[PDB]
Amino acid sequence: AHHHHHHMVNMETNETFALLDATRAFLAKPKQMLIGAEWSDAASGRQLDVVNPADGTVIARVPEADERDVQQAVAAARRAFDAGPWRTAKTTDRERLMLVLADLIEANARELAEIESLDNGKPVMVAQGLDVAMAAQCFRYMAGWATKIEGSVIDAGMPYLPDSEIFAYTRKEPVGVVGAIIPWNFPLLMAAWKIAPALATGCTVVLKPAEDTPLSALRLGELIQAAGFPDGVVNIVTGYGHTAGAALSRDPRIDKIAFTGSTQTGKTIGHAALDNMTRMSLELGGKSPVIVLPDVDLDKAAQGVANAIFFNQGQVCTAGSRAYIHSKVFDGVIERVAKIAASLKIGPGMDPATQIGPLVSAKQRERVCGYIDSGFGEGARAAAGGRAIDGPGFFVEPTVLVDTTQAMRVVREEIFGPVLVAMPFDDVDTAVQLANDTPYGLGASIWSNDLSAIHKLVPRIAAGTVWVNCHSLLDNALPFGGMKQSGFGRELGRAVIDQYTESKSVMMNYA
Amino acid sequence: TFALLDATRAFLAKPKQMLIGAEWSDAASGRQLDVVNPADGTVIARVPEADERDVQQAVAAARRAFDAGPWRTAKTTDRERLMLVLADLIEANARELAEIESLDNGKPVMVAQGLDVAMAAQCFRYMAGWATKIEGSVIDAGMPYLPDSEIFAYTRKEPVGVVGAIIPWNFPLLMAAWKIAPALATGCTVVLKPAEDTPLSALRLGELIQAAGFPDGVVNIVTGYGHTAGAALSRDPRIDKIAFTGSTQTGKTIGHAALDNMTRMSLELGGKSPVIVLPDVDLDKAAQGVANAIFFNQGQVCTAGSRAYIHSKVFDGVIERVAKIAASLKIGPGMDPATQIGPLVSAKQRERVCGYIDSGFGEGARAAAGGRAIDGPGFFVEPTVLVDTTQAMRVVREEIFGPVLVAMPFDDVDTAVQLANDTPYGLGASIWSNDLSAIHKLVPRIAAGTVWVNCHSLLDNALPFGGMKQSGFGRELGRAVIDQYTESKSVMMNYA
Ligand code: NA
Ligand code: NA
Repeated sequence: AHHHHHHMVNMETNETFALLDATRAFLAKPKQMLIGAEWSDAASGRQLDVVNPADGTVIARVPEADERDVQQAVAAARRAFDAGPWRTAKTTDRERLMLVLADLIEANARELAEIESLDNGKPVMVAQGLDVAMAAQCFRYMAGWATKIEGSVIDAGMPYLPDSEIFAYTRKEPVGVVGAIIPWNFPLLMAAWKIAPALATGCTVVLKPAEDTPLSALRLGELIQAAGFPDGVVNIVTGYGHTAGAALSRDPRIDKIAFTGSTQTGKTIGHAALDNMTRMSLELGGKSPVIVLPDVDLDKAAQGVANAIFFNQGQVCTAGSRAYIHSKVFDGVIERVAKIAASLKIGPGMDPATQIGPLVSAKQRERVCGYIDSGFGEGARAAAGGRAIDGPGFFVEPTVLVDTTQAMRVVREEIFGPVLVAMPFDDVDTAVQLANDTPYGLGASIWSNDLSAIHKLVPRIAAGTVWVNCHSLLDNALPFGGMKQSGFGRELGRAVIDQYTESKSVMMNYA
Repeated sequence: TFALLDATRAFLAKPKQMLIGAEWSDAASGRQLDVVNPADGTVIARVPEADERDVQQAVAAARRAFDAGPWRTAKTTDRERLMLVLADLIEANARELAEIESLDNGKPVMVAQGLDVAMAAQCFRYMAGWATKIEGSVIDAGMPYLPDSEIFAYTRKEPVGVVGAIIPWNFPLLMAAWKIAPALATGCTVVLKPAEDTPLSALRLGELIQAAGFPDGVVNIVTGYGHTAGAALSRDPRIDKIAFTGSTQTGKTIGHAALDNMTRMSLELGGKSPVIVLPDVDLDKAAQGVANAIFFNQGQVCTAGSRAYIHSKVFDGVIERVAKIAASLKIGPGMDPATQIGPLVSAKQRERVCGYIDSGFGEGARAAAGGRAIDGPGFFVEPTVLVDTTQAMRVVREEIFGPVLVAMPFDDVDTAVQLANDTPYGLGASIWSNDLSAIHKLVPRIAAGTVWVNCHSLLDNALPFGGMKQSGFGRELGRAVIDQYTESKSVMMNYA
């Protein structure tokens, strides 16, 4: 006889979870882009599907914008900056409107979390308590900068000019029109990170959400209108990176491009920007190390290592994807991390029991599993996990690989999924060499309670953010961004505000 | 026969070499390029013509000096002390540096001494004082999603690392100082590539850097062509930052090379800066201001006031006066104290500048002053004022980088704003007026990185300088440049 195989899948007896009425209404109605004063379809009429990654089904459709639509959005943002009421708005007007928007996000937080969970796949509880809460706080925090942007008054020596009578100062002007392109891993939160500093400084914005996760950005557009922002201050265009995204990057009428994504796509974006002398901020790839010193509590360290990689299914630019653990405690820590990994509840994001959702798309599952297979092919072994899971969602097991070396693809390359590589080290100099042995430099963490060792180590790790006894932890007051091939520029804090302004020096001879 | 210091003569006579790590060296190829005195077209020196091999060696040295030498563990006060010593050494040898600069670049020696050299010294002194005053921030993190948080969070400012610096020929020593000083203050190391037309003052500065006591490899100086040595520096993945001043076109090429390695970049590029004259001005003061704004340094200034827009009520009187000033300026060798206008830097520059003038005539512009060729040795061009120009003409749209003004009337300030901003550039601009209300209404409307009032192209080490629009991005000088030679590292400790 011939072998006959049946993959056990019952979508039919699969459990369902209640949604708010508002969430259902938003999903049911026709979706459009926000272009100037109008909600609009694409000129072509084309649309793209929005897929729930828990079950592979289509939940919505959004416009598929081409260059024509992007050019219209840019034209609107230009007009709003060059001539509308936004141009003459008081600092206090911008502050007020942003504060209203932060409250509106909070008032509609569960709905936004459900939309985000359905579209992106992440656990709804995490979307609500982290993503949506911090999106709101980002608008509130930046609102307060709107009234506090200060230039400098300079006492110029003018050493070559006798009896000089010079009055000299700097002004911080909005950079202008900002094109913002964001990834799919934190759709609402990343939208907030790009839009909020723009609004606070008096910029206008064309936002291109990721093709895989357009919905929360569209709902945020509704809240922006409800908050009272003038038309064209925020415009939102949906579509493919290779068409809509690229067109935004090449438009000579933007003044700044703000991009988060892969290093490869970031370079493409930057080369387009440069040809127009467009300013650029680039938050790019990572392969962030987690260094565990031998003085740690083993359970705390293991929970820390597990969280550092598996948070948001490893779909985090600063995911702690390489663990270097001192040889005195390596076996105990890794044994514990594997047990944690195998215990994580895998399921749909709308189930409150779920700790690990699906990946965002089939393409992402294909990439991630391809990396895992590559590791096996080079001699790595799985202490936990290792496959794709059957069924129509895009699920992958939390995976921990050991017996890896620095030469392997899984160690060198960003996987962007729930895959850890873990290796021992015998001394701190070696841990430093291993940790910096990457083209990237986005994040890193150190796990220890040893003051001397921590302070000797922090300066030696080439990363934009170094955490101690935590990882991928955010606050609106603390800037975030890359060194090395992880890009340049900073999100959040006072820093981002300065990066959405252009400094004008003024020097008056009043003699 | 204008006299030179003995020291200047000795410097000119001896073999010139590049500074590469702990060695002064010739190029691996053995090639050299000529240094020409633009007042007479004669060769006064020869310097090495570096290729990629020599640039790679300089980058390797700078890397070693940042990654492992004494410079890595130097105290903030060590960097401060050495920079202050260097500033005094520049001042102690100021006349010699001025003579070298005048012979190599062509500018009046008195201006080289009183402006370029003095301000190069002051740049090192000013930036020395930043070395002990670079501060990160301590952040009180809300952590609103984390109850009872115990988070200690701050930023560190680290040196960006190894800096490649490529500079133009128009202010050779001063631009070297601008790129090198902030690097030293922050703890960076530097590979400097001076312009092929003006290598000499940079090489002499190298000697002063050594004499000041900087560790080997902290500053390296490679001479040669932009297309070879410059390009090699820009593409080296072992630099962390590229700092470039030059044309917008070359700036883009440099930036594309940088980007492929995710090298940070600062770019100070082209300009076509407008000078706006309001109708309340003193006519003589305005005319003298318009003339200085364009003819300073023979118009070889990125922020040269190359377009004058003068209110129609006073246009005729201001331009009459400007043309008289232009025709009166003393043209001659830079070493002559009577000289007000030196030659341009090279024959190729003169060809370019005269070609622009010719182009203007071809499109219907007329010369109120100058225009006519200067016979004889040296690369001399007359101070030139063109009128009857329009915004469509090449001379109005394109950077000429010589002593050529275009001047046009306007009837109202809205029009002056439209005209002034009708350029791809945005480096500088000036307004001439004593009318407080008009000035303050206008300053915000002009899209330029520096707006001067009743002056133009005036510099101070405390006031940042740089471009908007196609004039680049990033800033030189001030507190701003210091921050641009650091990389910020956020640190967040959970001490619970
Ligand atoms: Na989706
Ligand atoms: Na020369």
